[PDB]
Amino acid sequence: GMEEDIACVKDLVSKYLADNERLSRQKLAFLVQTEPRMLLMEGLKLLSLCIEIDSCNANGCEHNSEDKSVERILHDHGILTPSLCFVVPDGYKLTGNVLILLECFVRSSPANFEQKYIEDFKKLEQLKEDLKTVNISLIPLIDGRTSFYNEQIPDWVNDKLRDTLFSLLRY
Ligand SMILES: [Mn+3]
Repeated sequence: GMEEDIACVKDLVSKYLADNERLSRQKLAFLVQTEPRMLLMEGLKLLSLCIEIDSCNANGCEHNSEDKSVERILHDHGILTPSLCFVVPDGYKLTGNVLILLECFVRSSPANFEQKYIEDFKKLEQLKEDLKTVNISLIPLIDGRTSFYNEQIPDWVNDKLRDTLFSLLRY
């Protein structure tokens, strides 16, 4: 029944998630949960993290695991500005005065995909003028996906996880 299906998925994630230190904390955050709302929340966060790592790899960006704001990313390179909107990008790369910001997401339906694409696009665009005041050029990348498939977990395990997560919506 449902309990054994959850236990099975936990065992599969334990065995088959990539053995990668960057995933360890979120792997545990999922595995320790008992309540359906928390299995959903942490299971989705695990999948998002996996996709972000892949997206950053594919786009030549650093994954922003320290949750640096754009202001902090600039500060790390000795560039001070107090005037930026608060943005914590999924990934980034700052090389000289060229700032690449990467936003990543998964949405299945066209309406939801479009809503999130617009949201992330506008968020990055709103940095552009203020970045110019400190001589920074912005390359804003949006990796919007419809798929949860990723290099950090086998697709068959991904399917089992998502199916179980779907079933948990009943609670
Ligand atoms: Mn984002």
